[PDB]
Amino acid sequence: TNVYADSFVIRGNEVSQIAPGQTGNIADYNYKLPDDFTGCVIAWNSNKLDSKPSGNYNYLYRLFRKSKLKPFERDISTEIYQAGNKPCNGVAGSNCYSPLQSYGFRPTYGVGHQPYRVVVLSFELLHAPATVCGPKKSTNLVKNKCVNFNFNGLTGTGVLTESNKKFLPFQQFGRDIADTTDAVRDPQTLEILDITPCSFGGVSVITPGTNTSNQVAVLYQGVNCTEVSN
Amino acid sequence: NATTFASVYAWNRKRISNCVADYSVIYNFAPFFAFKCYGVSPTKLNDLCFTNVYADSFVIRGNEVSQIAPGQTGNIADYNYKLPDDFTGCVIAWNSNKLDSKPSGNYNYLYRLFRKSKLKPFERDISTEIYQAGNKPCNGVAGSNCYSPL
Amino acid sequence: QVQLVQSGAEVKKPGASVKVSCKTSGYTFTDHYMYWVRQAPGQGLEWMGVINPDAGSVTYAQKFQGRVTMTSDTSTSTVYMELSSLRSEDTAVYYCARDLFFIPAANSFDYWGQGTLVTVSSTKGPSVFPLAPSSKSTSGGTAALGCLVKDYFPEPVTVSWNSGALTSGVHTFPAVLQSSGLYSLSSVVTVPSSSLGTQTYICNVNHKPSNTKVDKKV
Amino acid sequence: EIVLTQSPATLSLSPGERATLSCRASQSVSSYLAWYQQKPGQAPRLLIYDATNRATGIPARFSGSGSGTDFTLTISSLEPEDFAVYYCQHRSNWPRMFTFGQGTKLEIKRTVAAPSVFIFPPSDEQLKSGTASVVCLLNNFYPREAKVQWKVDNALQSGNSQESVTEQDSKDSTYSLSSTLTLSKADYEKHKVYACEVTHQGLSSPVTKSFNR
Amino acid sequence: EIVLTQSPATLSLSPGERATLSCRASQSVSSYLAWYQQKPGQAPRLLIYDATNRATGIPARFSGSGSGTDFTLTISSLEPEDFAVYYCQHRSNWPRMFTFGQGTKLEIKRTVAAPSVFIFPPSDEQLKSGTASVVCLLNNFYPREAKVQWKVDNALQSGNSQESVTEQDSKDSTYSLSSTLTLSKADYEKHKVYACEVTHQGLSSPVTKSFNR
Repeated sequence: TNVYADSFVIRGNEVSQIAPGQTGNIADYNYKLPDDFTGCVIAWNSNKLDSKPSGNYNYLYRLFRKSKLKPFERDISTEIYQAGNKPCNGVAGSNCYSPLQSYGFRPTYGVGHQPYRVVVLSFELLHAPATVCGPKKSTNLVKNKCVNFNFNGLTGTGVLTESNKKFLPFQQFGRDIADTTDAVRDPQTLEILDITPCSFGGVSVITPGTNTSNQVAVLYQGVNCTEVSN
Repeated sequence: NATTFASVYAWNRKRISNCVADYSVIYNFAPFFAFKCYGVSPTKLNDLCFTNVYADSFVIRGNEVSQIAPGQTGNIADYNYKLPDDFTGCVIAWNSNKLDSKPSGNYNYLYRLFRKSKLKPFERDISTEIYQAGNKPCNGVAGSNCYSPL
Repeated sequence: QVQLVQSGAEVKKPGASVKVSCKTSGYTFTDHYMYWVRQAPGQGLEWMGVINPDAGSVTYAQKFQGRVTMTSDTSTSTVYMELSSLRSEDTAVYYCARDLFFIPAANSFDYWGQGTLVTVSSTKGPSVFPLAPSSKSTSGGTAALGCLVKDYFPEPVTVSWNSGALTSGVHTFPAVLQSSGLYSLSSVVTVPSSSLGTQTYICNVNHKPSNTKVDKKV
Repeated sequence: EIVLTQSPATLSLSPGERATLSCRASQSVSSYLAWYQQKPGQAPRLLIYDATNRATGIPARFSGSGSGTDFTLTISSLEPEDFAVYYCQHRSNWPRMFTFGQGTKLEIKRTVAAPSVFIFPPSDEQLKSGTASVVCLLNNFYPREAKVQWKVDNALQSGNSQESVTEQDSKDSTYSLSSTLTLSKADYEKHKVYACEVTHQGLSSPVTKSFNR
Repeated sequence: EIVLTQSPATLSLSPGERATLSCRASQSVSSYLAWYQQKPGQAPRLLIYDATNRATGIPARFSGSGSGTDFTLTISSLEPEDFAVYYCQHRSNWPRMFTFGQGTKLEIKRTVAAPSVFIFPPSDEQLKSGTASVVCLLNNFYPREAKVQWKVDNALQSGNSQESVTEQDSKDSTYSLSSTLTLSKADYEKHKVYACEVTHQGLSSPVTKSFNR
């Protein structure tokens, strides 16, 4: 019905911390996935885009929190965290700490401390109206082999081969004088496959006479010995 | 001239054969309200000696009588009784409100609503498999969305 | 503070549709799911069903499955529920419940509303009748006086004695649905036998839907 | 569907002791279960969710546990504000099929009080007190398990009697029961003796109150 | 065809004053209109024809006028023999489709009398036949606004009762109404009418005549 795409950059050693049923320092006080996450953990390395030879004050990790975060909780507040018996109404004291800290991603750091971009696709499985259109069917084209074809509604059986029919740039059906629906243009691509009959003919049984013998031979009129003894 | 009649999903077909049937006494049994002889004619049923005379009986609603026709679709025409396109016979129907209607309602006549497919001509199914209307497996218990087909 | 306000009372007729709203407050109506649960008198919670505040991606229950429409609205942050073709078994108190999780997941119900007593029948006015005990009904030195109200469908009646001055020993029985489709209950009070004839006892019956007030002297 | 069934359905205990109400299922719902609490006259509140952790705004006396297909609530100490009805609900992941059970009522343990049986004859000047509504009063009783019998001229009557039971009073922890036998004026004037038989656990013998018209 | 519609449909005035009853149309019927007068118990008489001139055998008090699509009758002085129902009819030339309206009743203006409320229980002779009819009487009232409510043991029975209203009496200019609730003997034995609610303009409060069967 609706997939929620949530993108965020994390450290290089916490790629597996964001998983169903995992107690991590960036998985409990931050974006948490529940035990019923029906999505994916698609992620990749970004040591080329998010890397910069500087202090890297772009990202943080939000460790200092008063309580555990609910799943899919986005806390935008910047209040001063209080550990205990030390209220800080002004600036953060010795016991009070800021809920943000620079995430230094140095380019010389190896695997484990590199910037990784992780995006989880929250697949909602609520019984509701699905896609406005519906699953598009798609099958690879087979060439020289009789296949029943239904392209954009041009239903018919035949061998779909490669054609030198440079179609004027706007047509699709392609018929003949005897009104046979020959060449058809690929609905998807701009290829033109001319159709042919599905190798039909006539069976003729040569018999020298039942009085003489019983060995007979069959003649398939109009067959190149490819569509099915000497 | 019977009193006990099954529902529409049941037929109780009695094969009348091996005996010389006369179609002239059926007009004196009870006043009928519908006489649809497809393929045959009511006037010439006497001289015609057919091989097998199948006789089924079932109770149906008044608004559902028009669905009993060769090559007809409907709720009681595709899931309860499918007549073939080459049907050669008569259709006898008559109202029985004076015998099958009690003041508190009679719930002894059952009809099948909808299946995964349509019934073929001349088929009878008495299976009571509870229908599954949804995506959740129903373990043979009538619940919220697991409705009985009858 | 998050407080889900719902509607009040709502009477209907067989084969209709009732529109009940439950406005949200305190929290941003974009992140938390909501559920609509039914509580029948004497029974328990029956049907689930979630409505998305963002879009029309909702999920009705399995018992109804087609006769209930739960819409969404981000303008005034208020949900709607329109059950169609109400029968004699749909009369109950509908509630609106939130969730402790966000949009994707859903664990349980945390924040509930206040309820909406929906009933399906014809309404009328009450009729009060005095309940006088016999001379041989005085056992243990005590006597009971009561008043039997009848023929009223809605039951918000609070039968008070002496305009609320008499509260000790007062027992108000729940309303019972009679065969004619109208509720009726009795309210009795236990008084000593020495007070019989000396103190005047008047039962105050007030029915707000019909605006009927009848004071019956016992 | 998962038929959540509760075996006791009536947990009669005393305030101060510990309680254990069970709500079992069939499918593995070890991590998929919620516990509610519905008090009479308001909306059900969340008691324990996820069946393993504590909810918000819940006192420390409520402690839930269980795993597999057998769960139970372990209350530390019962309080007067704790006597209510509790339910159970599992959370199916793919299909939205949140179902409930039947509910377990928490009673207060006291002594077995005898029901005060009272009968009221239909008053005059108002026809038989609302079409022959004979009221038989049953007040001050603890174990609600008594059936009311109506005898008209030594003949047992059934089907025309309606019973109304109040909730448990917070003062004496007793109940009230009123039986209403609905009849007609002709049936009232055709008979003479009307008796109300009360059989209760606190009564050593059935108490029958009758009056002559 | 031309839907002749009359807006007032009830012209309550006093004998001696002037009256103006309107009967409009759509098509140009300035010279195509007729006026009748139907007294209760006889045949309608011709009052004014052609809508401009006077008819034969008509007193000088009847004066008609009007042109275009708005017509009205101008009575000089009302008389006791003038209180009746008047109609209007146009004369189409080519399609002979002479249509009429609805009629306007001419009342007598007097004081607002209070309806005398009486109720009659069914006799035993009728109860022996298996039927029970409770008649509630409403006599002597000036405006005809006496709706009757039947609540058999406080249960609305709208539809099961038949009302009969007499014509305006020439002696006191009052009306009479009889409400008869037809029920079966079994219903009269099991239930009780007990109520005949009368709500009229002349009554400050709805008078509900109650009795015991």
